[PDB]
Amino acid sequence: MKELFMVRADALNEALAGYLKSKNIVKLPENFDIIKTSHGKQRAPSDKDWYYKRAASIFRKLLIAMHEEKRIGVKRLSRKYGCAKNRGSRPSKHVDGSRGHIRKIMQDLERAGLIVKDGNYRKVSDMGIIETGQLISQI
Amino acid sequence: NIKIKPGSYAGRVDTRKFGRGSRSCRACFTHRGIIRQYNLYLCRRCFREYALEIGFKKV
Amino acid sequence: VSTKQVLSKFIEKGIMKAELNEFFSKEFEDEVYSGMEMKPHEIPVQITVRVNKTHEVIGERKSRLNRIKHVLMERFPLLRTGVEINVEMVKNKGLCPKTQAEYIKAKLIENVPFRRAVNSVMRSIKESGAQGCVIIVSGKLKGQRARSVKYADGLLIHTGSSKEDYVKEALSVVHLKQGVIGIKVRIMLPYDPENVNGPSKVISDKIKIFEPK
Amino acid sequence: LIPTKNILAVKRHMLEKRCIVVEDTPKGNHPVLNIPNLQVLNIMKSLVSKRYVKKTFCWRHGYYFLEDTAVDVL
Amino acid sequence: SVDINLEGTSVEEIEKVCRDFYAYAKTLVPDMGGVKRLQTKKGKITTRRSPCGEGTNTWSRYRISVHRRSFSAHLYPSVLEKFATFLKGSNVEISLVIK
Amino acid sequence: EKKVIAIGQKKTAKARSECMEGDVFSVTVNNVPLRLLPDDMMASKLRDIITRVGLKYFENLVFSITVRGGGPVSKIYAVRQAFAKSLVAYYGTYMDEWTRQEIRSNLLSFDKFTLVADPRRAEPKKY
RNA sequence: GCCGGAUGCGCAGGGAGUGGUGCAUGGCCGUUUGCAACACGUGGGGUGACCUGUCUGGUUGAUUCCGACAACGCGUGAGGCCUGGGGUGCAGCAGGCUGUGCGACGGGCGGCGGCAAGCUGCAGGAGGGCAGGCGAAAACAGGUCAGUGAUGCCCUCAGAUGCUCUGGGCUGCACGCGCACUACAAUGGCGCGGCGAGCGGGAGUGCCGGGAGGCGCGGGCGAGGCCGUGGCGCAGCAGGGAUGGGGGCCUGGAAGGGUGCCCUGAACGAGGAAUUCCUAGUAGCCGCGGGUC
Ligand SMILES: [Zn+2]
Repeated sequence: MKELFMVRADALNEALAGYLKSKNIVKLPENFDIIKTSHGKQRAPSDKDWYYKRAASIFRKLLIAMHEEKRIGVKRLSRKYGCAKNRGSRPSKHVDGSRGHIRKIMQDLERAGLIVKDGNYRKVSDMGIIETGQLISQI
Repeated sequence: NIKIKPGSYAGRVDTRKFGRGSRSCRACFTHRGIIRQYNLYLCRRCFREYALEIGFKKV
Repeated sequence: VSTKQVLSKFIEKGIMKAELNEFFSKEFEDEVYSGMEMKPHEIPVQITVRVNKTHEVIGERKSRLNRIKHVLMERFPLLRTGVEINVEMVKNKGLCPKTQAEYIKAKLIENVPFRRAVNSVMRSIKESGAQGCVIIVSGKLKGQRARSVKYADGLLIHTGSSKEDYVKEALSVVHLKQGVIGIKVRIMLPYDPENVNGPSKVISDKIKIFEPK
Repeated sequence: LIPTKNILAVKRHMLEKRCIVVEDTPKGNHPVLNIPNLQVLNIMKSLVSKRYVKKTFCWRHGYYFLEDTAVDVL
Repeated sequence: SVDINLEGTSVEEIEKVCRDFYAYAKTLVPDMGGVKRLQTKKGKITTRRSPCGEGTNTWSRYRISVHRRSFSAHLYPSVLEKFATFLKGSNVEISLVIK
Repeated sequence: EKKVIAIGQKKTAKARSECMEGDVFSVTVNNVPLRLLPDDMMASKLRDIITRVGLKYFENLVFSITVRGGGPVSKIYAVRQAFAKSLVAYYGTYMDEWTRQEIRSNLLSFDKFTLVADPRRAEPKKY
């Protein structure tokens, strides 16, 4: 997927996140407005639509892992969404992301048919390939 | 209806199962400074005397 | 593929070799013990033990040598299958430092003065073709104060890669009426192209020039 | 002390072949003669005190040898 | 399908082993693969020199490194046995996989 | 058809480059085109090489640069060395050689590390 | 609690002791050293201890060398050396791997010094004091008897200074001190998106949960940060995270341990006299992994 990269990365993200919100294919949890998103974070995310903006970021990470011909799970994906925890007087150690909402945000990407599992790894499917193709045609 | 812990009058069934003191140097009977690395289980002070005899090079 | 697994099994062959060489020295303490070498990666493990006397150590016509081989089959599960030990005597008894180390230990047991002991060995080292020998005797030789008397002669290197080839050093400890005496014997080896006497590769600073004629 | 059952069980064992015992007393069931270890060391400690067998120690393990001179006595 | 795997800590010994084995393998087969050398699996132990706390932070680093070599072919099991008899005068650890 | 591979590297950042006789000049470093690089210092350190050599030498040459390892700034000098090394290696293989000597003398006088590796590695002290 | 109080006819004696003595010792290690020193053979000077050799000077990181020389020849140490690091020749094989070599010697050039040793600048070059390793003789009443089935001697051995179990302590706290950690914020902090290392190469996965965590399969990993951007906006303030409260977990037989959530939100606004470390991929900043577990 060479044409994935030939548009701007963050400009892809709200175009992707606004797609997942408009098509209603990712569903909000009950406590979405108060999730720390890691145990290293100090506040909840300030953005009201942070949940979609992450769903665009996760689906982009599965897109590039398919471009690298590599399989990615939820636990390895949380490491990409971890920050460095202010541990008080101790040195600030890197901690992992919150796995719980990442698992549900990928299950909604299975319901839309974007992400189809291959063995024990979920992979991007042809439906995810096509629907990105109209998006990056428009960016 | 609680589980009663199998073992002594106190809780533990078998001591020398955990921590420093379950393990020892395999040469000099000590609990001080065992190299468990690479499954050696001989102490710091013995490992100098036997190092190149194992095949370790200083280098 | 694990790098932790491969290193662990090789030193497992190593850690028994350290125990076995430690065992043989306590086993053949009445004899001279000159070290051992092991070939363990075959299905028969071949143990070569170096003792100055060959006919005594094998013992009642292969009896005690199999008797000590029997308990070594029991102790080490690593290649419990096949072990064979066979003794050899050192070619030059002077050039092995442990052979000279246990020699003066026997002299100090017999209350022989160490000065008479130490010139007896360093003469016998020099007449056996070795290049240099230092003898370090540490302990309460005269009186309660302990001195480290250090006899030396000849070329003995201390630094270089040639150190691990050319000097072979020994340590034997003596327990007496008075206390503990440790006797270090470090001996330089003569260069010989056949390795029965010394290292095959020369010391790196030495060079040879051919002749123009 | 200890019953004569496992006393002579290792004593009859020594007449054919030599046994070695670790000093691991909380370890039970010696690999050859499955008897508690602090039993079997104490009688061989009696055997060296009666000067029958010879004991060689190396790395937590005692290598006990009965030399042939005392064999025909027993 | 034979996988001749051999591992050794000394390199001047394990290169004499692969040289005489390749002198033995070219007598047998010309489709024999060349000697491939896998990653030298190396390990280090860092240790304080003093048996007490009187000195400076004097740390002695000891190292072990085992060198791996491999051979791959598809031969007869009688040839595998005469290969096996050939590599027992060598102190290199030998293990074979027939898959 | 025509394709060369040259590598440049900083501290532990290694960078391959592939120069081909494509339709129009393009530099897609790490599968990302030069105009859309998020790091502008990555882009400008490529662009001043094009400014030094001049755009007429990059007429049809497509550079698909990949980089891995190292940090952010050592990735800049990894590809900057690899971009110039693959440029001169294309002229040495597929074009006339006296221009390649003309280009190499231009870059070496410009900056030494454009065409040769910086030997300066992370050399850590002991305790 | 238990007797590893064996054994020789209650005694003898062995054995044990993290009991004492490192000022009785071995070994090892530290320090002199981050040094450049040490010594012999023979000869000479002196009655002799000693001196020369081992030096006026120059030089070198080096008693390294040039040189003059009653010294001449040697030897350790220094160097040479060994390992890693960069450059590429060949060979073999498949975050590429590992064999074999080459490549730098201060060689070339210029100027000083000229039996010169060498110093210094430049060119060429991947590289012109790279980082380690071994490391002389002599010492020290350096440290270790608490690494030791290394140990002399002294003391203890049944109401034990033995072993083991349980609980407590080694974590007590008006106080003095060493080394570090996190800071005092805007060159910052917080929230998202984007890009992201090396040593080490075993681990991810699916599901539940807000997090910690859990469960079930199971050949298998990547950081602070930086960039973009939103908020705060000089405030003891969204700086700082000390202390404390309530809840959830993990490990373990057992929490004073660790982790997670909420809340409380201390001193600290640049630190006295003093004082440490450091010359390039270095200091510093910044995390990560391993030993311990
Ligand atoms: Zn030990």
